[PDB]
Amino acid sequence: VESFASMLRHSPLTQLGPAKDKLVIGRIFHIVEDDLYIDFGGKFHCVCKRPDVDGEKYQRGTRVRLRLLDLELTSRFLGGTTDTTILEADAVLLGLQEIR
Amino acid sequence: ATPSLRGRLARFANPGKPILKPNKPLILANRVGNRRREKGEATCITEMSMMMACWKQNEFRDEACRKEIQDFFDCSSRAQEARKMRSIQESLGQSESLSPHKMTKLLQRFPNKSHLI
Amino acid sequence: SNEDLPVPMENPYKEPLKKCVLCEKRVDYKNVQLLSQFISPFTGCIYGRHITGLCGKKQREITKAIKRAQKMGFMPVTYKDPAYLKDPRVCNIRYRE
Amino acid sequence: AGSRLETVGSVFSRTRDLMRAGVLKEKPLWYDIYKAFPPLREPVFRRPRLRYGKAKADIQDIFYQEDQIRAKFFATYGSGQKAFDLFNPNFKSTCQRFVEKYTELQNLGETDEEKLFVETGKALLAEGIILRRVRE
Amino acid sequence: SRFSLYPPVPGQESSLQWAGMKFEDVPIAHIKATYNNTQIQVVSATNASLARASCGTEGFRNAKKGTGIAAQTAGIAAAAKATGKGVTHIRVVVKGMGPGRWSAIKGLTMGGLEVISITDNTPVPHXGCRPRKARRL
Amino acid sequence: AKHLKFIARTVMVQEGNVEGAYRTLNRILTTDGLTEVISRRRYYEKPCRRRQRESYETCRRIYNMEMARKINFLMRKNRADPWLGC
Amino acid sequence: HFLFYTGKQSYYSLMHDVYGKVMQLEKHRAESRDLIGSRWLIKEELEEMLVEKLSDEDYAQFIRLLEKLLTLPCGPAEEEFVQRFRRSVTI
RNA sequence: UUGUUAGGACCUAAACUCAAUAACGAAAGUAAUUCUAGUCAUUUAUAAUACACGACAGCUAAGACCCAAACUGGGAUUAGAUACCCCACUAUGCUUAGCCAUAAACCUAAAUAAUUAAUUAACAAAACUAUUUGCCAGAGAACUACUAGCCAUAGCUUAAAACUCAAAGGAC
Ligand code: FES
Ligand SMILES: [K+]
Ligand SMILES: [Mg+2]
Ligand SMILES: [Mg+2]
Ligand SMILES: [Mg+2]
Ligand SMILES: [Mg+2]
Ligand SMILES: [Mg+2]
Ligand SMILES: [Mg+2]
Ligand SMILES: [Mg+2]
Ligand SMILES: [Mg+2]
Ligand SMILES: [Mg+2]
Ligand SMILES: [Mg+2]
Ligand SMILES: [Mg+2]
Ligand SMILES: [Mg+2]
Repeated sequence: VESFASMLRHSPLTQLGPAKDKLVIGRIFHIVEDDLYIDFGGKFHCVCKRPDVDGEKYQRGTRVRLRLLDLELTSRFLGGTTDTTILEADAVLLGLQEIR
Repeated sequence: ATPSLRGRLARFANPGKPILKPNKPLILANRVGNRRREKGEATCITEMSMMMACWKQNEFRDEACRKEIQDFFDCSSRAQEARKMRSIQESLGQSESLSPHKMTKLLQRFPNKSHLI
Repeated sequence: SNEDLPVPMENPYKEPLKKCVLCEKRVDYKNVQLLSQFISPFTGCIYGRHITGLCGKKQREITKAIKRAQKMGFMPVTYKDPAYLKDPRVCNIRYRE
Repeated sequence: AGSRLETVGSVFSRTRDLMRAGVLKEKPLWYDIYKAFPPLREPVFRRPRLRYGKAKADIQDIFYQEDQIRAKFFATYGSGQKAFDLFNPNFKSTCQRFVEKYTELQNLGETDEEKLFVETGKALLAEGIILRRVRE
Repeated sequence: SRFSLYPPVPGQESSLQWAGMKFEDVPIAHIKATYNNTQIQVVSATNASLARASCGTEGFRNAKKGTGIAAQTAGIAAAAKATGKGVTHIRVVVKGMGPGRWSAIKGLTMGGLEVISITDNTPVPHXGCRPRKARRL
Repeated sequence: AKHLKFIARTVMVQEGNVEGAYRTLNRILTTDGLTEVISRRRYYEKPCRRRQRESYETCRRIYNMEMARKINFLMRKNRADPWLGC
Repeated sequence: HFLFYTGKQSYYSLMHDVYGKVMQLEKHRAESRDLIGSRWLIKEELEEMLVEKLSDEDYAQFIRLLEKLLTLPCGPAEEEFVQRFRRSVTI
């Protein structure tokens, strides 16, 4: 049985390295009006806006392309003892993935 | 970039004399202040002066200043609708930004904690 | 024990530190063209480090050079020389709306 | 009648005490289960405190040896134009193939990092992968 | 191919002329706007007096002498004397930060003078004379 | 006094928008801090009072600027409720 | 009832059903005015159906969830469901 | 008198912006420019009856004087107004020597070396160990009386008792 240490070393997330300005594939699982909730394989989903072009194409289950920025949006503020987190990830929707 | 707060307050770490002496603790509150009311500016002030200017020459006789009197009504008639239309729509929409009440409720969904959980 | 355990080391991906627009350059009082890029075109006032974007060290070098140049008959005090009104803009500021 | 003091002892110790006291006449149903299969740590209250002075945490930064190679690859070529798929458990990215080849050459005995980086680029070029040396 | 807020540079060649006059030649309107009285003087580019006015000379007195409408009247009066003397374009150097700082320039516009530029010469000492003590209220 | 006249604090009127020229002139003097300087030079501020004021303004700027960050940091999470009804 | 410890087992049991209906309509994918001259039941009427007491905030949330159901594509089962909470206005 | 002066003289006084900076100095204090002189190694803590300093105000002699300004005079306000507001003007703030040695001289937190768990009287700027010196022992009487020292003479440091009370005080 593979060890947890081995699993982590060869994990896709460990291979990604820093997540800033990386390209990843996500999946839309929830849509509220023109807001798309996209799972890109991380801890937290991201929330993007439906593009004007090919808006109807972005339906639930649609795999898309993204440019990650943060896996979790967090920041300590003046007088805080802990980082405030919004339980959300940061990414830029680039467009649909070609099925090919 | 927020100013530096290192070596400003009077503390047992700081070797030198303090720079900043805050009246109140420097901890972000979970509310925003109530924005103080803003008032507008006089509308049709120029057109009123023109009307009044003509009267002075013509002994306050409306016969001479018939055209100017109609311009004063025109500006007031436009502004009358403008104040009506803008209060009904723009103020209700609050589209551009949040109000103090709406902002504070969002600041309370992710509140600042100066104490350990 | 385990070959796959992580190895202590310094961060390989650590990002480089940002430098100021005058990092490792010589600020001279006689270079009035460069000094004029950090004053106001209308009043000639020195900009603060939240406008020039300089570090503490280079901000003080520019301040000490503008005053020396202004005091030694090289630079005007109440405005920016009209010659340098066309030079590159390196200060975050907009008088016009 | 109970022990609503959750900062002294634990639910098990306070339940043990209430039975010794004489107030609780019937064992709770969860009691014997805890006695036979207790948790690893006793659930006792501890007030969180800040660290002060030179006290520091004990968390190891996770850096494998491949990161030295991966850091150079991202700085020289950026992220592979092919998009990462983090849903496939066995996904092989353009960078991970670079690191697999760089390791293979290093096993042969090449000792110069410059030699291993330009040779690996040539091998992937033969494979047909499109590596763009984007300084931008 | 755009307008320049910055004034022409003295000692250079420019294409900007007003009424067949260069920038250095256009007469200057000196407005001293204080917190009590707003004075106005118009001079030729050789520093020769052409018009003079102020809220006081118009006839305002005490607290009325320091209102916006009082300076507006003074500017219109200064324009009339200057317009008679042969002045159509003025360079407005407005000293002072009082109530009739803008009103005096607005009166000059109402009086038939064409402002081509606005300078500010409010005294700003660089360290100078100790000001009078703060008033308690 | 020894400098050249009409270069400093001078604006040019564009197509007869004298009010715009005045409004730009004031924006310059306010942005450059001359307005506050002349305002505070009417009377004398005592050295202890000046230091108390600068400490106050710096602490306010620090608070206001940081408060803006939290507002902008949470601006994105203000969206339609995805989990309405639960 | 599995929601006994909520304190409003019947209000939350109803809000559980309507939220599950909404999810299937949203996952699975015409004019919505199938019924006209009707009103949503008042809080007093809802309280009687649930045989429990509600707050004004509890009523307001229930209506918003029911409206969202109407917005979405509705099979005849949903139309019968929302009908239960629509009272024919005796204009 | 006033406004303008790309006119002349003066070099009195004070140092905008930079400074959203936080450096230097034992403290007091110190930020216009230039140059000269210049801070530096005692293991560390610990000192008076000695030595050297010490904001502001004040004193002595001679100068300076733009502006500010106790006092004083005039105007107003008020029942009165020895005030708050307005005007004028002096001691004084400046320089050269000497004196005086006091501040909420307080960052109300002595200095030094640690420690951050075995740890909330309240509030403030988290708790706490060791070392050495100084200081405190209910409030008022009392920054007083007397004594001695001092360039100080309506002064500074040093500093009681009688007598009175059953509280005073701190935080909430
Ligand atoms: S950041 Fe290097 S000198 Fe400014
Ligand atoms: K203090
Ligand atoms: Mg306080
Ligand atoms: Mg004169
Ligand atoms: Mg002169
Ligand atoms: Mg030297
Ligand atoms: Mg009197
Ligand atoms: Mg004198
Ligand atoms: Mg003296
Ligand atoms: Mg003392
Ligand atoms: Mg002090
Ligand atoms: Mg005393
Ligand atoms: Mg005494
Ligand atoms: Mg004595």
